[PDB]
Amino acid sequence: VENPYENYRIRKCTLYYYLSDGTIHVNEPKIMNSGIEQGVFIKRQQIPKQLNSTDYYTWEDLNVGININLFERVFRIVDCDSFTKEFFVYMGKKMNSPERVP
Amino acid sequence: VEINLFKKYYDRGDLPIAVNFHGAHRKISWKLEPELLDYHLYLPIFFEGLRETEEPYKFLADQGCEELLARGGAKIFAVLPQLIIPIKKALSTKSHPIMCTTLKKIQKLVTSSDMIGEALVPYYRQILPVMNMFKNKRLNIGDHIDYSQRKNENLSDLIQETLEILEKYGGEDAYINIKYMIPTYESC
Amino acid sequence: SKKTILSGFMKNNSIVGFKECLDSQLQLKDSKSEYNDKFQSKNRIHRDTSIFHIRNKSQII
Amino acid sequence: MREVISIHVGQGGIQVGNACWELFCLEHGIQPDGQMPSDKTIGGGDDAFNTFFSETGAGKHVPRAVFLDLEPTVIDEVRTGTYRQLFHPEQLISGKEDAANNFARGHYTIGKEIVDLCLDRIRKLADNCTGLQGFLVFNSVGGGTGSGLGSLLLERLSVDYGKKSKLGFTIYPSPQVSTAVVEPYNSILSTHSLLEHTDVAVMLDNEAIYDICRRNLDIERPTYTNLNRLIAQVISSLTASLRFDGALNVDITEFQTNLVPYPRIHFMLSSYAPIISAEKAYHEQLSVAEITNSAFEPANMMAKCDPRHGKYMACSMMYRGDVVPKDVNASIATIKTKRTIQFVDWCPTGFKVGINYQPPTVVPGGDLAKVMRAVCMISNSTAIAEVFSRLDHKFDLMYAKRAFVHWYVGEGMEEGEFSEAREDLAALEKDYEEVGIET
Amino acid sequence: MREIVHIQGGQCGNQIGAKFWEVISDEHGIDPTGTYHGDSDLQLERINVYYNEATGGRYVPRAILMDLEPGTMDSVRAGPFGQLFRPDNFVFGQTGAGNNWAKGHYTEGAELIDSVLDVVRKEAEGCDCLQGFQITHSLGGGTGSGMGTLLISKVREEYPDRIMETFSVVPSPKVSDTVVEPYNATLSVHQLVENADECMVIDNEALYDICFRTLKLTTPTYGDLNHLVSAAMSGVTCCLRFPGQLNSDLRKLAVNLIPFPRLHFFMIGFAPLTSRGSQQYRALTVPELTQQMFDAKNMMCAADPRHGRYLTASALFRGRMSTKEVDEQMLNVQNKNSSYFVEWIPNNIKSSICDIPPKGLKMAVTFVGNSTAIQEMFKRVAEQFTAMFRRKAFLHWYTGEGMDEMEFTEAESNMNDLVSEYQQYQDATA
Ligand SMILES: Nc1nc2c(ncn2[C@@H]2O[C@H](COP(=O)(O)OP(=O)(O)OP(=O)(O)O)[C@@H](O)[C@H]2O)c(=O)[nH]1
Ligand SMILES: Nc1nc2c(ncn2[C@@H]2O[C@H](COP(=O)(O)OP(=O)(O)O)[C@@H](O)[C@H]2O)c(=O)[nH]1
Ligand SMILES: [Mg+2]
Repeated sequence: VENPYENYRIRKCTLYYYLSDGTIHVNEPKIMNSGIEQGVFIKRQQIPKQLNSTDYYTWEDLNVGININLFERVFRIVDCDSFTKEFFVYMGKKMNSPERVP
Repeated sequence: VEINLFKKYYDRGDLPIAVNFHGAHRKISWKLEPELLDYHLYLPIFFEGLRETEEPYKFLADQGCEELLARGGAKIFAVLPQLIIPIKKALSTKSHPIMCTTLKKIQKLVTSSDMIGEALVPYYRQILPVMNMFKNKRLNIGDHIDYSQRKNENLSDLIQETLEILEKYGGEDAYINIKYMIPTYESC
Repeated sequence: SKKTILSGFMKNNSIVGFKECLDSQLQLKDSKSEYNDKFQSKNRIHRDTSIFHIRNKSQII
Repeated sequence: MREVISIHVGQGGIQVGNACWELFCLEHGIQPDGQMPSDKTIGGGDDAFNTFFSETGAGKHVPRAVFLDLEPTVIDEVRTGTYRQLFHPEQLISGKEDAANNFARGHYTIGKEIVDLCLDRIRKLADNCTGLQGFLVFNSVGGGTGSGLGSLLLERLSVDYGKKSKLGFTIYPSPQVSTAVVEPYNSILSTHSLLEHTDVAVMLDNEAIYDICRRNLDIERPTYTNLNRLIAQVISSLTASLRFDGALNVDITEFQTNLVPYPRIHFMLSSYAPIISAEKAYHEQLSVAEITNSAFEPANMMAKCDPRHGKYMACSMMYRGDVVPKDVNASIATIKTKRTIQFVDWCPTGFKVGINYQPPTVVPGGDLAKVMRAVCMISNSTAIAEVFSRLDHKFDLMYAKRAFVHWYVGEGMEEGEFSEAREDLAALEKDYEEVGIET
Repeated sequence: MREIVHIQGGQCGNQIGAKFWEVISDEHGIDPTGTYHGDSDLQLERINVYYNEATGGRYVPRAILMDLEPGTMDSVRAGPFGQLFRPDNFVFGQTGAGNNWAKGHYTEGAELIDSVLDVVRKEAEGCDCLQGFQITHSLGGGTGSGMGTLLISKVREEYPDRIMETFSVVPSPKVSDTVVEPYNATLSVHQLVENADECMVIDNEALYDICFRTLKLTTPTYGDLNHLVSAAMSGVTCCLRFPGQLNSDLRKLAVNLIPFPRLHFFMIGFAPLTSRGSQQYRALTVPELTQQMFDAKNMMCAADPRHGRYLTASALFRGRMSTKEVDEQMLNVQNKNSSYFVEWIPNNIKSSICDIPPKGLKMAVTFVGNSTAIQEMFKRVAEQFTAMFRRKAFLHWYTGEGMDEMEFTEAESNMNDLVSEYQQYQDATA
């Protein structure tokens, strides 16, 4: 609101999904001259679909170009690692066309 | 401690005290006079000896400690901080004659030299709680005379007198400190 | 796939017995309090005097 | 041209004041918005509201009440309630910090900063009044702010106005049921404060009304609102003669001429009848004789005291309904006849009787039903000394070794004030014992 | 109005807050982004007690996070609801305390505390009407037991008339995780007794016992234990945020519970607690609420309450309920157990009612009891402390940082004196 140049900011962060136990990790890389305490955003833990629920995420619930609800926040997944592409084509799960970040 | 400090310091043999009493009841003669004596090395031991329960150590320590307090002079002020632990533990020994004797010793300490009450004021927390429990306890014989005040074992009256004399010398903050520590105390 | 999906990430970071309590005990409306049960009812100049005497043994609670 | 001013202090005072003000509005036909409806009129005559309300010139009315508190929770709740449009919104005085059951806090630390505003409001309200009858003051005694503020207000008023009559409707702590642990201290201090400053005090403890609600209303899980409704009905029965036509009217000034034999003894205990539900009330006669017998039945006393343990000094009792003076006199004859009720020797007759024509009103959604005849009785009797004795013993147990005393010492009150209240209650006990002996 | 700020330090207190804050947020309907999505209008009326307003309409907890090692706070930030905290209030060191009370109270903490003192001063000055402060810490750890205690002393020096609250997790001798626990526990309690206005003691061992016996759950965890502590904390101040028959704030509890200034160590408990299987079958009534209130196994402490006599008890109820049955049950509990209640305080129970239930419960109860049963806790702590100190074991690390053994001796003397004075009123008779 008070920033003269900007009215809406964009935070970029990377997502890891461990295949050993289905746990999820989120962290945002540091950017110079940002003035934001940037580091780990979500600990290594399972994340339920909704708050106060026991229904967790699985690997088939993740895709590119989609919105994901993490603790009432809505992330937009825009791009995926190359290794994930081979993993998903091996498992038989299709992907959509990845775009670039606004 | 397994063995009393005054015991292992008397069989030590370096005491300048010797009873050798030829008088009314008892007395003690000293091979060293106090102005040569160093109080730092001795007064903590003498106050420690008050805890002892078996003869002749009680009488020896009592007489030595009281005469040190009487004729020490200004030197008592310097050795004040070290004396707090023995007087606390002797009071905690919860024995009635030991409390009576140490109670008299505290009185004579406070009245012995000037400018010591204020220095002792920070230290009520160590010494008052033991007196707190037994302030309430007292004898109620009724109408009859009590013949026993010749010697002083009435713990309630003695502690009340000690609080009075203590407050008379402590200063302004002494009253609030002692009221904080013991609730039933009453202003004088 | 019975008890060896287990690991340190998943097991400790999962609350066990203190998640949402079971239903049929959730049923209170937080906004609805006293002085509003009665003093915030409505009030009316003329009361409704109709009273019913059911032929049923009154339930005990 | 006759009016009274109502003062509420403490959370209990507010929770009984709102209850009685609902009853007053329903009885006078005033909508909760404060406006009398253009149509649908239920109240004949004029200036009937003038006892408790004052005309704004065109339309609604404002009550002659003031609310005092130091904790804003209940004040905010009432200002958010449906009676928001009714009260003047700057006579609901609210503080910032609660006294937290500490009488010293409410009498010496934070009440002194609110007392000036309260007295200014009192002067402003009294200036409108022209035929001021007196003040009613409501406060639960087992609370720090209630007790301290009540004491301070009575102290200021007794010197500001002088001879104006004041009535304190105190709720003393129950014999063994209690909500707090420090309440004996502030109760004793407050009674010492108000003894030499209140003209009439009413006993309103909790166990008695609890047992009344259990036995008669057949309610096993009652709440404070039903209690407050009972006290509200008592207030209405007390003051209905002041503003409503009757065969034998009784004024508030006609209490300090009938019920206080000596200046010291001005604590009275009440009773009210009938207490019966609409599922139950309609099979009996509800006749004057049986209702006045239930009135003097000892288990129906409004306060937990046994009248059989002492003599009766005076009894002022008011009927409202279609009662007949012959019937009332016949019933008083039987009451004087009966065995277990005996009066003090130097009082040949001890009854004051009042009669009022219109029956008491009922609150919708309440507990009570509608009856022609209701009796509200106020008695001064020698039996009241037992509560003073037991609270004295409870105070003694804690003061024996000076427990809880430093939280009162640290708020500016000296040490010796407690013993002043102690000796005052001892003197009161000796006074009761001395008066109670025959000649 | 009459609001409370939050200050927590050490990894233990950080984990405590890491649950307490989303407990409060779920009670008040606050989303992890700080935007209100609640249902009841009462959820915002007293929102000023714990939350400050920011531009854009969001709310921020008024919590101050301190630690001498940054890993714990960097982990709690990634936790759920971790973004609520303002990044300004985080204060952390770069060295760590090494579980060393001397190093966390003399060398590093004294230097570091300037910034956290400035920020807490700013927070206290900002609020309209300060009621008091609350701290959560464990006495088995160096940085906690040192910095928290020095902070308590500093804050008390500047705000003598405010409320000071502390939730202390004291080290039990059975489930011990650190060799040097007795030293810092004793040194900490010495300072805490003369500064804290009220302290509530919690044991991990009692937490495990409750989880294993009452809940009958297979895998207890620090999450469950922290949730216990969080519910217990919220129950104390819920009636301050919500209306009731008898609202009772911290000052009222303090007046009604503490007979003498040096006795402000309480034990707490929560009801009801039932297993998942039997949660449906039980029918919530005030009688079972009270019998689980006063049950010995339900208390949050390893101290046995029937080994001593209650100085006083206090209960805070949540939910719509009639007062007659409440106080009648209280009277019945007194008449049935007169032997455990001290005789020179008649009617030594306070009862308070709050109309708003916790999220999802028909009725709830928080109990706080001051009794003589806590003497044995200090007894075993002092026993272990003196067993270690007689040989001067582990003492050089502490004495190499400017403090001497006279401090330990005086701390032990004061600690034992507190034990004796606390035992005194147990045997007092009228
Ligand atoms: N009859 C009746 N008595 C009440 C009610 N509420 C509180 N009380 C009485 O008030 C006493 C305690 O004082 P409170 O009125 O609750 O509080 P207070 O007088 O404002 O004093 P503080 O608590 O410091 O604010 C209790 O012992 C109750 O007996 C009520 O709704 N009805
Ligand atoms: N309740 C609870 N206790 C914990 C948790 N983590 C550690 N503890 C306890 O804290 C103690 C160690 O405290 P410590 O880390 O030295 O405190 P610090 O020095 O302030 O960081 C251990 O004995 C544990 O029992 C937790 O997540 N919850
Ligand atoms: Mg209050």
